[PDB]
Amino acid sequence: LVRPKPLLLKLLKSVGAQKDTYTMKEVLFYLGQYIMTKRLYDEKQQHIVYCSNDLLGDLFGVPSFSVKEHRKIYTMIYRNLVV
Amino acid sequence: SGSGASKAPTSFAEYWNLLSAGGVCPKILQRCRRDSDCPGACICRGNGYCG
Repeated sequence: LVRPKPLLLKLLKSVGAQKDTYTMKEVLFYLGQYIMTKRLYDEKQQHIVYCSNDLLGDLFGVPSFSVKEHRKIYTMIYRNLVV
Repeated sequence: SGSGASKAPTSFAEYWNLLSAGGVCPKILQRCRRDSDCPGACICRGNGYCG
């Protein structure tokens, strides 16, 4: 299991996930499903994600990120969770 | 399991899979219809089977 952050809990709860603990797949599932259904991806650049002004930006500390940076995505996630 | 266009992702769905979000899976030969129907962290591929 993993331990999410209390900021992220507010986003998760908006996707139905009101629990304080979830699985590794679930954390990224609720996140992915949210952006996918929100339309927060560029049509021309579906590999770029806007975190600026969303709850993801608040916790990442960056205005935008690239999905291409898998090694960065994992470090951002592991800084949110407890190993 | 997390299986997309690992040769050239041109879509959000494709690049989402490449992240392997979940980790490794035992690659079950169970027939699914979605990633939620498959346990652990496995995703349903375009054949309806986990990978």
